[PDB]
Amino acid sequence: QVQLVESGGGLVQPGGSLRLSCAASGFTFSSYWMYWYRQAPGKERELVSGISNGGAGTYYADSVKGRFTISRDNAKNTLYLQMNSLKSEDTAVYYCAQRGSRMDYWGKGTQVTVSS
Ligand SMILES: [Cl-]
Repeated sequence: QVQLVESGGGLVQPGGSLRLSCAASGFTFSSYWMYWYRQAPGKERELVSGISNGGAGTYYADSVKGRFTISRDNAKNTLYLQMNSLKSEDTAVYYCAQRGSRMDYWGKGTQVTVSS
């Protein structure tokens, strides 16, 4: 069975950093683009970042460019999101996802709270 498990969330002050990890299981990880999404309870789901099969291509929401960096380890089957220069607006549940090559797969999410 496919499973995605996010970790690395927490409570930090504006300007601080976190690193999210997404431990993937139960599929051929390196055959897929992998993604981070987020949702703040008041708001709609938003794509945060994506990374190509082997990592040469990346995509970022304009609002996270220069702050967040997506990367992956195709042997450890782990996706990462380095989050620097955190802002209040970044407070959200963060979810990793595989969106196929037609099934979608989602983790249960990790809470990031940016607050003084
Ligand atoms: Cl928290």
